[PDB]
Amino acid sequence: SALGKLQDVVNQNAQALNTLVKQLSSNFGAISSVLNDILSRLDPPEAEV
Amino acid sequence: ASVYAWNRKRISNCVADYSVLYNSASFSTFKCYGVSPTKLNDLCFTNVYA
Repeated sequence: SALGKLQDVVNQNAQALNTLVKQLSSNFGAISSVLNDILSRLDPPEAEV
Repeated sequence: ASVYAWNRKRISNCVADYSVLYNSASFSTFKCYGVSPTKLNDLCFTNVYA
């Protein structure tokens, strides 16, 4: 664990990417977190919201 | 049955074509929440209830 700053930067970047991926799989107050299933289930006029 | 003793039928292993139900000119109100009234044949539900 001699190289602390480089490992810390790499871990911070990895955590940022992981949080971005997790937020990608979030609902944000919707029916689902995927768009294809929403388009297949609902119609555009009601799925636009 | 009435509303206090509403029945519940766990329908499974079913082949559903809801196009004949929506296009019947008999149903007055078809408020179809959660899923669109059309584009329903392109789905495959796990288990339904009536």
